[PDB]
Amino acid sequence: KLTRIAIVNHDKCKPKKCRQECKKSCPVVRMGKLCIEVTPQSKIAWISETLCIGCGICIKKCPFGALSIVNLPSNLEKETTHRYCANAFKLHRLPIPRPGEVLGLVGTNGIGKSTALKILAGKQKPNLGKYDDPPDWQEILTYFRGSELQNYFTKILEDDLKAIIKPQYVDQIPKAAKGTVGSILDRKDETKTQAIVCQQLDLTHLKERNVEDLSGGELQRFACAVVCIQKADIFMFDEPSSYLDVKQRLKAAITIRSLINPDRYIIVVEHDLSVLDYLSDFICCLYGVPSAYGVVTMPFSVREGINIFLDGYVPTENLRFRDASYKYPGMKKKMGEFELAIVAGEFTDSEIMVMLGENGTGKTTFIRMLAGRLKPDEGGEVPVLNVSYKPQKISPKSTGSVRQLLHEKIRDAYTHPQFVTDVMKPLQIENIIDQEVQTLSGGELQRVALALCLGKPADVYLIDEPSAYLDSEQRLMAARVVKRFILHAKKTAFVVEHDFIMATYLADRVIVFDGVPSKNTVANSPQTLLAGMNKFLSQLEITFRRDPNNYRPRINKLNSIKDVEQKKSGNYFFLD
Amino acid sequence: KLNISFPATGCQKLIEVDDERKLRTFYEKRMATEVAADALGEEWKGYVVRISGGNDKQGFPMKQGVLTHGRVRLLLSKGHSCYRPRRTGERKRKSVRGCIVDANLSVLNLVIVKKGEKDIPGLTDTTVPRRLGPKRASRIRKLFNLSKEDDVRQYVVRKPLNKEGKKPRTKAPKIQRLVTPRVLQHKRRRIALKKQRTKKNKEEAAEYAKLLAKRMKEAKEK
Amino acid sequence: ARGPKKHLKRVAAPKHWMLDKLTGVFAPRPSTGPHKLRECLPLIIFLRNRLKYALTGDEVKKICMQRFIKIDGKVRTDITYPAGFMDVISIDKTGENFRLIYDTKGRFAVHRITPEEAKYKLCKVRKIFVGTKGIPHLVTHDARTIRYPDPLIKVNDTIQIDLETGKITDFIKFDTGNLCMVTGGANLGRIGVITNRERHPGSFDVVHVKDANGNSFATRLSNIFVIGKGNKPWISLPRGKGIRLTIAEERDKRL
Amino acid sequence: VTIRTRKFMTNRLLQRKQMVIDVLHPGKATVPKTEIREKLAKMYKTTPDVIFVFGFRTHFGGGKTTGFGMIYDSLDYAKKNEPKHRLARHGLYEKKKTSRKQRKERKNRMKKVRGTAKANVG
RNA sequence: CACGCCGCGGCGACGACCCAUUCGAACGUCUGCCCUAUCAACUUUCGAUGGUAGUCGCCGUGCCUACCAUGGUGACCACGGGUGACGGGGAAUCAGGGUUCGAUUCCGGAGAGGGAGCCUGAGAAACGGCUACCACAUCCAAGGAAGGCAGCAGGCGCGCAAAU
RNA sequence: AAACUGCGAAUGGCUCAUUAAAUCAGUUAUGGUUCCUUUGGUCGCUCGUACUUGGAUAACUGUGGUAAUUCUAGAGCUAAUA
Ligand SMILES: Nc1ncnc2c1ncn2[C@@H]1O[C@H](COP(=O)(O)OP(=O)(O)OP(=O)(O)O)[C@@H](O)[C@H]1O
Ligand SMILES: Nc1ncnc2c1ncn2[C@@H]1O[C@H](COP(=O)(O)OP(=O)(O)O)[C@@H](O)[C@H]1O
Ligand code: SF4
Ligand code: SF4
Ligand SMILES: [Mg+2]
Ligand SMILES: [Mg+2]
Repeated sequence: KLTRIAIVNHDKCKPKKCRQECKKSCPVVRMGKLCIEVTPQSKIAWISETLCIGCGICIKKCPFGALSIVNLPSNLEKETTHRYCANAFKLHRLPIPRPGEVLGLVGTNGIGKSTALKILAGKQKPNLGKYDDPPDWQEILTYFRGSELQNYFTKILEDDLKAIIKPQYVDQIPKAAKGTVGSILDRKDETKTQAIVCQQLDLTHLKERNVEDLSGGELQRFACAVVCIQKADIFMFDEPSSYLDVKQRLKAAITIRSLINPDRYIIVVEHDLSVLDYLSDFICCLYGVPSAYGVVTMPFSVREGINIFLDGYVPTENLRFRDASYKYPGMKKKMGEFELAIVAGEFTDSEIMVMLGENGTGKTTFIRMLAGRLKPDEGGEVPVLNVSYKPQKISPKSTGSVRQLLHEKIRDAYTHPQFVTDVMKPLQIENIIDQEVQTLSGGELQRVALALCLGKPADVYLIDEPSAYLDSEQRLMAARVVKRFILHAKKTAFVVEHDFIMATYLADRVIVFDGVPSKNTVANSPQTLLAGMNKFLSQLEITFRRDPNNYRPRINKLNSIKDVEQKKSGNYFFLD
Repeated sequence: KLNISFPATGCQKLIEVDDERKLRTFYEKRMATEVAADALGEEWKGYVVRISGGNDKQGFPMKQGVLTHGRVRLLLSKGHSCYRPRRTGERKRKSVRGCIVDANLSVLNLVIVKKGEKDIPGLTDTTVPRRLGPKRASRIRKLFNLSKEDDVRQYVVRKPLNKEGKKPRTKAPKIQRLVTPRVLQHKRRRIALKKQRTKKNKEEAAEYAKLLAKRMKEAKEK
Repeated sequence: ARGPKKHLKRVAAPKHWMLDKLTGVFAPRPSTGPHKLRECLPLIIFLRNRLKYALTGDEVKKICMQRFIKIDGKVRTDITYPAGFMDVISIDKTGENFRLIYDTKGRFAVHRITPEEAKYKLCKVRKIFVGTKGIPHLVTHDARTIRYPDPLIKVNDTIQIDLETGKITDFIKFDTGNLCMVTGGANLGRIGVITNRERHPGSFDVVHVKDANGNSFATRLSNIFVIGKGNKPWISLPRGKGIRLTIAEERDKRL
Repeated sequence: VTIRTRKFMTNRLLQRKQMVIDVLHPGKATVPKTEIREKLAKMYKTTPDVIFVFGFRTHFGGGKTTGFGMIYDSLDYAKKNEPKHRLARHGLYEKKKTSRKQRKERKNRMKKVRGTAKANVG
């Protein structure tokens, strides 16, 4: 049974004129435990959130009716679809797929959004919340009885609707993929189109490098190609804006809608949600306590389902799930294919540097030569002291738990206090410190690897890509983590980002990577935040815009009334 | 912007006209008045162009009768512009812009009234021949200047149609309002039914007049 | 209801169509036609339930669009066309002819007529008026409008028409002493010779009949259809010949 | 094993013969309709796939089975007059499966466009 | 469509001024409705009853306008109020009498959130039509756009109480 | 295929909120009115280019606006039981 909570709005609740009938009618007040505390000298009633029993007595006893009853989510075990193990995560509901349109799934991380894909694609038979004695496919098809899906799963069981997924963990694919991009992509096409899939995804300039050659941006866009040529009907796109810049995110969004025949089944799952208005037609939402249970809501429309989620209150249920709305010279590397000619630029202490790049522009080569590796030109600065370095792709190899790995292999004599209250307590790795690092998903893997790179003392922090594999909620948490750490440690740091809202917030100083994308590159002298974004967004020819109330960066339509009047003045984003 | 159309050859082009001192002969004149188009360039010397409508800054169309710079809401119907009804008799209230031109349009559609001396590089170098030529009897005999004993069926305009992978063919429209013997047979049938109907009327009138005199013999005998 | 109705449920149908309760929710509504809605047989009932030439409702349509069935010598493509009370339903592929005649229980019978007999029918003349430079008209009970009648014909008479032409061959005058059939109310289907008419100003007139058995009844004047002259019927009759036997003699005849 | 045919109507309008089958099979299961078609086609001097049977209900107790059967004049009158599910029971016919809900979504999506676009909006 | 006869033609689908009758609809007659007097007097010359002449309507008429008459209903319960009141065919009890129930699959009425006002049409005061006002709500580039499950399923909420 | 045209969308469905001589029921009337459709009547009754007449607009082609709709604007064609 859902927990119900009494909810007061601020308007039409003027407490001086209506004689405080809500407090005097409540049963919990009439023992003396104060769920309601009002006075006639006040501006609002305050109903307590853990002392309300949710019994609905206070609602009818109000003169200017302002009091609503609102569900708060709980463990329900009502129409459970799949539970993974003993004392483990429980996926309650199944999403409904639809022909010929795109389905988006937004929410938090660790809530079950990839597990929903594996059940709808034939990759799992769910055990219906019963892990000892799993029911088999006959009795699964009598539990979705009276729904559409016991026809749809019958198409899965005889393979009348073929299901191919794009994997969430995109960095690990060349371990089962050997050779060249020309051979491994083109032997498995099974439709010889070969013409739109590269030009919509900016490819055939990467086709004689190896599959092991690519950095994480180009590693991502290869996998979007390998699902799209294939002949099937059911496609699931796991986090397709991971490791990508904004210009390639729109091209990935357009090609997903080029996979629509009206008989094809496309659902996607996003955490970026500024191309989601250009990417999907209907959006389901996943609430719950993270990794204890997750439930799928009903599908809402594109513009509708976002603004429902950003307030965090679902209107088709009455459920509320959230109340919150010093000098280095320039050099040439050429690894094997193309050079990056850095222009010699200045450098500071106790300031922040943000790399603004493209898919193959040289960000993960410039963060290596600051650690003193791969230096074929004479000169280039060596730092005096040891350096912290985060890798792009963390393929971990460890022993046992993270309490051996974090707490007794780096700073065994700890730096708490003060280490944990400033850094570790918002980063929330004390809950997952019991679990081993080898079973981890990509959200916790990225979150645990930052803890060492902040936890190491060094002079220059090489930090790259914190906005991979995380949700939208803990991406502004990382910003106050890094801003309050290095400007109170008085050291400086290299931060490397793809996301627009993260890179705008921190940046003291800006390093721009100009030139032709992935064929000849130049890293410019360090510019300011105002001209640095407004030059770089003139290289995208893409203009951003704040939604005025939840501060969300939204992208203008390409030739529009807002876009050409912003590209005229060159303010590609106001107040950077 | 300007959407310039040439009605004589049927080609149109879309240009970006960016300075607004260039456009001062366009402003404060209503729709469907010819303007002196010498002033937005050097290639327009004898061409005068007709202002045949356009769209708002926000995309709503302009109507001829509406007389302001700004926007109104009008109750449109079947036969009106800027409207297409769903049902017979549906009326919806829509927002349009006036017929007055000002600088706050997004497109100003222009139709060249009379050709000047020069050539404009997309409009006056090519013609498209008008597809789907005339189908009635008199538009053929009026176009090709035929006479009272002349045969309409021999001068119909043919469509040559060629396709890669198909055998070539010539295809002609079905001529309507053409007096074939089927039409004359139908008229002869209708005049025959007139003949049968009046034949019926007068034979039943004589038959009933005979029967009524025979009955009034029987009724006068009391 | 903001207009005309187009459907008719099964339990609100006439009782004399003898429908089931569980075959479906709806009954066929008769089309607008010559005959009234409570007093007619559609063709889909007459071919599906009485004669069993077609089992389901699509096969009655497959019969009728092949131009097989004649109603009064005219080819009828509507499957819900109303017919009743000496419409001559004629099927020429099998050479049968049917005349719709009430049997004495009050139901439309399958009653077969001779192929020489199916060139005429009888019609009760309901309205006599003049028009349009003195043309006398005549309106039958199946709404045939005939110009130039015999000038002795008056209301509530029976004429006999030729089914090829539409013209009056001879007529019967309404009297005592003519044989009669009821198209009517509680005494529907009984055949007897007329003994009386009580004439009331302003209301329905009651006509007393005496049967071939001698038991007597009376009905309203709008329910009396004269079959023949004298005690001679002009049509083929059903096999009971209109004598209502009681439930005792009907059980004894079924014994 | 034993076919008896109850009330027989030869039907010159739809070109068939109409009868009610009695099947006595006192030691066996309900006999297949193919064997009934072979026995009745051996009975009525005709070929076995111009005759169509349906609706056989086995009575309570192991006794007779009673249903309908109709014997057509030729196969072309069968392809005109017989219902398409009853021809599709014989392999003479097959329906294209979408069947009802994808057609309805394609009907409500082809209302949103105009012109030649209704063909290239699926 | 059928095809010709020595000009003249057969069989049809479609069409309409009109008349008939066919589905009806609309307005009327006589008689019948549960509780209350702590509702015995009501109705008004701006319509309450009637007369004349019109307007209007599809037609009859205070339906409405002008002028004139002072009427109309009432303990045989008007008028006012209540109703967890849609009306009827019917239902459960039942010796005869009664008493109570009927939202509910058939008929008849009414309404599509509250009220209005209209377009087309033979037929509407239509809401799987439109125009506003009130009320509540969705998207927005804050310039604007679109709304109506008391249709089938479904979720919210209220609940003792109702399905894929 | 599309679009023009014609017809249907006023029946069916759902619920019972208003309504206590109102609804409704049996009864009687339209001699005080309308009626798409079907079915029969009528359609050389009239004493005054015709071997067939005119103008367009859709589908289509072509240029675009708007963030946004089953929004539609300009240019060029061609029909009718419009
Ligand atoms: N082992 C290798 N052999 C040959 N070429 C390589 C190899 N490794 C990298 N490259 C090339 O050098 C370039 C280096 O890529 P870079 O590190 O700039 O990408 P990135 O900055 O990580 O991209 P993003 O940051 O968008 O994920 C790539 O374009 C790649 O083609
Ligand atoms: N085999 C398993 N054992 C334990 N937990 C599992 C297993 N499979 C899935 N889970 C849990 O299910 C959740 C799935 O998360 P995920 O689908 O990655 O969400 P998202 O992709 O939206 O971040 C995780 O929190 C994980 O703990
Ligand atoms: S909720 Fe109660 S206390 Fe608050 S304003 Fe209303 S009546 Fe007063
Ligand atoms: S829900 Fe219950 S406890 Fe909470 S305010 Fe209302 S009456 Fe009080
Ligand atoms: Mg995922
Ligand atoms: Mg990278």
